[PDB]
Amino acid sequence: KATMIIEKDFKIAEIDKRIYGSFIEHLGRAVYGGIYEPGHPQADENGFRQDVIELVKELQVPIIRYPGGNFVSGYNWEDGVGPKEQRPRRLDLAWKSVETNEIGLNEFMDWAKMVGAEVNMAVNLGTRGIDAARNLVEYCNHPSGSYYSDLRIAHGYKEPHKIKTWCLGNAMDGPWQIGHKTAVEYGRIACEAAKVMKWVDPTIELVVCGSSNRNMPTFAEWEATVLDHTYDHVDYISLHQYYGNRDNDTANYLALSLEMDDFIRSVVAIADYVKAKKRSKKTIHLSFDEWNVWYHSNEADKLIEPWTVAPPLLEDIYNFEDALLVGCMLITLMKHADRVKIACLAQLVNVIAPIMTEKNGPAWKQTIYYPFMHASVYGRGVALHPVISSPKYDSKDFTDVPYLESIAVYNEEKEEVTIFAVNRDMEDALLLECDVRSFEDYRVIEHIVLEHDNVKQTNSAQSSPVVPHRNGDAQLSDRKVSATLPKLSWNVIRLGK
Amino acid sequence: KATMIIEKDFKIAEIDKRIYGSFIEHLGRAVYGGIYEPGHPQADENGFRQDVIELVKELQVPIIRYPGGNFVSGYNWEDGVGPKEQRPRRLDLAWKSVETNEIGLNEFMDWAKMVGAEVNMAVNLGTRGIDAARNLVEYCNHPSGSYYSDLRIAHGYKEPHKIKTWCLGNAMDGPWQIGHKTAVEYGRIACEAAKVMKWVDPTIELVVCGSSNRNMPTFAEWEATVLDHTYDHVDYISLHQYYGNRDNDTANYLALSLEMDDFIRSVVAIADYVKAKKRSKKTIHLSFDEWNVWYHSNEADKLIEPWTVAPPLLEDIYNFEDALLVGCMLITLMKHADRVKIACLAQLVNVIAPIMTEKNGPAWKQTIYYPFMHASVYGRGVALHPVISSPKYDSKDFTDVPYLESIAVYNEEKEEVTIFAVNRDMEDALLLECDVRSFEDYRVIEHIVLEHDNVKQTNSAQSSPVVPHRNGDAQLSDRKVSATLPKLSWNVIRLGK
Amino acid sequence: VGPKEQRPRRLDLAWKSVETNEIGLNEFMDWAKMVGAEVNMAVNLGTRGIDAARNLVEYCNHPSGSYYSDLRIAHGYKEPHKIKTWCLGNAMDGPWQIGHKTAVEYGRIACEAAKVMKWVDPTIELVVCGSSNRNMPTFAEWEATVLDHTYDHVDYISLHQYYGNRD
Ligand SMILES: *[C@H]1O[C@@H](CO)[C@H](O)[C@H]1O
Ligand SMILES: *[C@H]1O[C@@H](CO)[C@H](O)[C@H]1O
Repeated sequence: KATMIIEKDFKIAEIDKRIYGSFIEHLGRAVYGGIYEPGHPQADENGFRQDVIELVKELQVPIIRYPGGNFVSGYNWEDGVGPKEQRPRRLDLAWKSVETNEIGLNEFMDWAKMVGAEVNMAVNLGTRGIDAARNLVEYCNHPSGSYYSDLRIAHGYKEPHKIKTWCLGNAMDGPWQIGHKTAVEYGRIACEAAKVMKWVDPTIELVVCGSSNRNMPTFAEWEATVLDHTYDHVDYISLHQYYGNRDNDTANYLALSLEMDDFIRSVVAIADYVKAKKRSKKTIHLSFDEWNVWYHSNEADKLIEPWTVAPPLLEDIYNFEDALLVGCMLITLMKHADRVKIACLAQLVNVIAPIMTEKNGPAWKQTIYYPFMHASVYGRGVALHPVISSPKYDSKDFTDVPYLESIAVYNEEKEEVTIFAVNRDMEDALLLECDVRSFEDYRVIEHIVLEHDNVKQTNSAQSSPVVPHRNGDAQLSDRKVSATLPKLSWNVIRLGK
Repeated sequence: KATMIIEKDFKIAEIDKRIYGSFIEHLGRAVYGGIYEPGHPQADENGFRQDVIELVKELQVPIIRYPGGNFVSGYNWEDGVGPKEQRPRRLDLAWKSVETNEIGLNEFMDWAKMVGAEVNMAVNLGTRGIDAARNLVEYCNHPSGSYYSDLRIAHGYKEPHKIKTWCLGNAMDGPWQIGHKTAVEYGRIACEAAKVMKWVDPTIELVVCGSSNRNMPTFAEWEATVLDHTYDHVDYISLHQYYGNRDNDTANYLALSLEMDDFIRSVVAIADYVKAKKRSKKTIHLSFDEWNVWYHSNEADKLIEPWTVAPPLLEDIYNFEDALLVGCMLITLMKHADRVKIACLAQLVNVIAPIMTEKNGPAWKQTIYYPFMHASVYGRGVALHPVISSPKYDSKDFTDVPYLESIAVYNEEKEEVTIFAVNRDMEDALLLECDVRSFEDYRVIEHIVLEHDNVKQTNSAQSSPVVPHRNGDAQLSDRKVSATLPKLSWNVIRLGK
Repeated sequence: VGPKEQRPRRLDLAWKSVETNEIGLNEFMDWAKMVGAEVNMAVNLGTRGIDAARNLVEYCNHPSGSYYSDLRIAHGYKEPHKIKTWCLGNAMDGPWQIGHKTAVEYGRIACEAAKVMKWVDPTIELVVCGSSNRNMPTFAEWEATVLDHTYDHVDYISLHQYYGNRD
């Protein structure tokens, strides 16, 4: 048995819909053969895959980070704009590919508009710096009457793109990054970039790069230093996290969101430390601008030859347990709606992706597609504080892991309450009881469940054995939702009226 | 009108009783004329005033920091032990007084035993260092069989004092401190002291010094550096805060507890930053080991001549508004019961104190005595998460100041719920309604009120216009407590069964 | 040193033992004479420093005519021990050492100790401490910094290694 109190007045915060963002890099088949495939029978007039467009629209992704990622740290934005015959072929040193620049930022904006997403644009602070940062912002955002704004118009884009939210580089804390910088070097260049970008267009927001990963030897130290350098000029700091089940330990794998919860709290604490050191009245929030499962494809990648166009990199095929873990991360992001304002599922298409495509073939939904869709579609509203009493278990790296991972989100305007919940129990159902006196005249609309008996089962172009059903047994009597959560299930219990 | 949900399952944490601690320094008449006055009509056989002893027991202070404070940073502990004839007279540079050392550590422990309080002993890291630190821990804590343990025995204390919780110096971030140290310098010596101390006795816990003040130019930077140097060897970091109403603005003055809230949150975030930076599993908590109102006596102290014995320093005479703020500070401590585990009202007797004495005369209770007693006696148990909805106001330095400052503390063993509440409103009563559905069969026991028309009214040896009364109108009906909180009142609503 | 009655019992924090001090430096030299070995005497730079370092070199090596040399004589050792080779502390790069010091801190105090020691007796030679262990996170960095601080005043740097067959 597990209990929960769903009280309307115990609120975490309004959820920023941008926690349901995603990310496309110039990496592998994410662009070329992903969003864009001129050959394809389902391609539109500009070469965009309509099938992929529809699949992204159904996710309701409000914001997509572009164009990187490790890619941007060696990229010249001018190489992807203007007449295609003048666009150079470049060696992408990030992923050891030849980049044709057949797609550049203006074509990507056109695509984003098709899927109804705004673009979280990144500037190169690896091989480039402040001049290119300001010039890119002018090119994108200044209406007209200057060289770069008039350039965008000459390139066929009369109206400014008016990009709101920019990333100051990609994580350059690692020795594998193009133009790696120590935290003082980065904080200094980010500061000066942030300044000029904001002087070109003061309506923008800036995300400074956190650590590329929580295991980095400079983790936490990085963020503190970077923020100490940038605090007054920026709006968010980012964090990044990928998970994997490399030692076949399902119970331990599903517990990993407890680490994510702590990682978030840590980065929040750094921001609040620096806030206090500067005596600033401004609070800096988090952009969790890379998160996913990523591991399945590590060995296949090692054999890709350098200097191909659009190599099949990072193409993980997700299973059912991966979907439960993604569900637990989504609940974790919602749990921190007060401080996490942007997040990006890395990445959106082909590359560690909820959507996979085949050349001249179908686009299909991975297992992780479902819990992401559910969170994005039914998780707009106010994240409520979970007061859970749940049984617990110990695993290799965690103790007191709840079997129940859960949160409710109340949308006042639709008059709905959705309860997201994962049963981590590998053997037994969990009987959830939720106390909803705070909500008068509500009923159960439906109870959706994603469950499969085999945690390693994948989806594919030809069959999808791992798909939600609507036969969850949740019922509401005398101010209490009772619901059976099957073992290893993701559950979406929706309430209305 | 204000509301409040008193929900038993929404808990902050168990309250550590040491948040009701205090502090006595070799300062002013805190010791000589305070705890200790030979030939006072109420002096016991060791010279300790019995009236003072009863007043402290009534407060139920569990722990008392000693002997400093700024005094410890220039103090040799050996000067206050052994036969009085061999104890030298010293220039105390901290308070420009002659310290005869007629009281030292063994006599203080004798007094501490009388009031039922453990002692939070501080070691000098101003003029002294790691050798003195180990020798004092040995002298106090090691049974026998070494020079310093046998020395204690010989001085007449056969059993070890067995002091649990030590302070690694006093705050030395200030230019006014004896033996001021930079955060690096202090961090390194605190680190090496903590080590040899814990090697003498691994049962101890250590408090590293935070900033002497939130307004210090090195605030926050200090804590992060100090913790970077000491994390693995220490258990708590301290914070210090005093408040004053020098511009006669009551509305702003009562809101100062919102600042203490932010300060606690800041220091917690710094501890959690350094934890993450070190990848430690240990959480560091806070010792709020100086807090109080302090300002009334600033001008009188300027006229005191250097190099007297036991000059009448820091002898603030508190008023009623001062008690309301102290009440707000106490509620703020409870609100942070999850991370603030020790706290020390600075100071206990004569010196910025809830208890005042006169030579050969009476001992009396300042206004601030009452909210502290109420908080200590009735605030044992679990602090519950306040879910309040209060009207609010703006002052000089704060926005959206709740008229209602309140928290409930649940004592499951006594089956009681205590609601502490201040109404900061200077004109209007506040009608509090408390939802108490999760406490079935609970009744109002009593409603204590401390109120006075004149905020500037003080108590004195001769009369106490400012005392609690029990004419509060709190009543249970239909699972809800309704209570009228008068303008500018401290209220304790006690429920049970 | 001196009459056993006035020698105190101490908590040795290194090995968590009570050290009665029934043996100290003059008795050890007595034993060293029996086995025909000279003594490589180490000075405390953990809890102590340059004043103790000079006073111990004087006590051991200066003939007579000063407080510490006459004190040795009075303790019953008329001729100086004439110790040639001293250790400037013990390895303090470790978090487990009493009075751990960073390479800079150790370097600076070793430097000033080496000076006053050699001024008492220029015939001595000094060993500055290297890393307590090859696996220390500050290995090599430590030695370079320590030597940068002490090169001109010292003669040797130490190294320490233990082996085991635990697998
Ligand atoms: C996070 O990992 C890769 C793929 O998502 C990006 O290049 C990066 O910064
Ligand atoms: C805090 O303020 C004074 C008096 O309480 C002490 O000496 C100190 O460290």
